[PDB]
This record gives sequence, structure tokens and C-alpha cells, in this order.
Amino acid sequence: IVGNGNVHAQVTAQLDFANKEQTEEHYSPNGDASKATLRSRQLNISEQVG
Amino acid sequence: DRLDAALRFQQEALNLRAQRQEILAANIANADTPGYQARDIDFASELKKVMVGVALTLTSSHHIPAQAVVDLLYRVPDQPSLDGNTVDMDRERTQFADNSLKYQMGLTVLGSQLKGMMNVLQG
Repeated sequence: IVGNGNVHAQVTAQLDFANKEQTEEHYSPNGDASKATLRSRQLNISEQVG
Repeated sequence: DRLDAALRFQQEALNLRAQRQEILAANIANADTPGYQARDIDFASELKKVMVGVALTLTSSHHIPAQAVVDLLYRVPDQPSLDGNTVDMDRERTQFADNSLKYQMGLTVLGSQLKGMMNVLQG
């Protein structure tokens, strides 16, 4: 569109030459009883009405 | 375990003697309560019942193991009191002394059996 020679451009690049290593651990929240997965549950209930 | 089977009878007799001792002392303590019935257990029948369970299954480490958790016969009254108390001093005092003696005898027999099992092993 502009024509040969009717355009000039120059590019400079800031690069990344730093070695990085990352380990990510994520736990799904289980505070709601509906999405909570259980292995063992002990429920002792006592009601001594006088 | 075979060791339990050998000592099962004396342990159950000792525990039953302790329970009946507690019941007799409760009868002594509540002698003055008006309307209190003197209760007791039939030692032989309960000893049969105890001498004659399913731990829940644990699939992994987190699984919680199963959690663990006698019949009283009324004494025939001898003298009619006015406040409804049927506890007689003499009868239960004799029974208390007899139960103490039998508890000591059971301790002696169980200790002798354990000491014999020990001197078999010592060497």
C-alpha cells in the first residue's frame, strides 16, 4: 500500500535470558459440606434432658 | 489369643465380683433413702453369660477403627419398713464380706496362674 522505500521501520526487543523454574501446588477448598470428600467420620451425639 | 482363653474365666470372675461389690456398697450407701429397692445380681448366671465383637473393617490409615461402648435383680424383702426401704443391714453386710473374700480369692488364683506361666518362661 505505501510502496517500496516509502516505509522504514526499526524494532528493539527487551528479551528474557533468566532461567526460571517454578512448581505450583493448588488445593481445592473443602469448607462446604457439599463438595467435601470424606474417608472416615465419627459423630458422637448426646442429649441428656432433665 | 490362647493366653486370653486361659485367663478369661478368672478375669471375668474378678470383674463380676468387683461389679457386685459396687452394687452391694450402693445398697449400703442408699440404706436411708425412702423408696429405694435393694438390687443385686445373680453371680453364676451372669458369669455364664459373660463367658459364653465384630471390629469394623479399616481399609486404609485415615479410616477410623470401630469404637466400643448385666441385669439387676431385686432382693426379696425380709422386714416391711414404713418408708419403703427394703435394704437389710445384716444380709448385705454378710454378702459384702463374702464378696470381698471371693475377690481376694480370685486375685490369688489369677496371680498364681500368671506366676506359673512366668516361671515356665524364666531361665
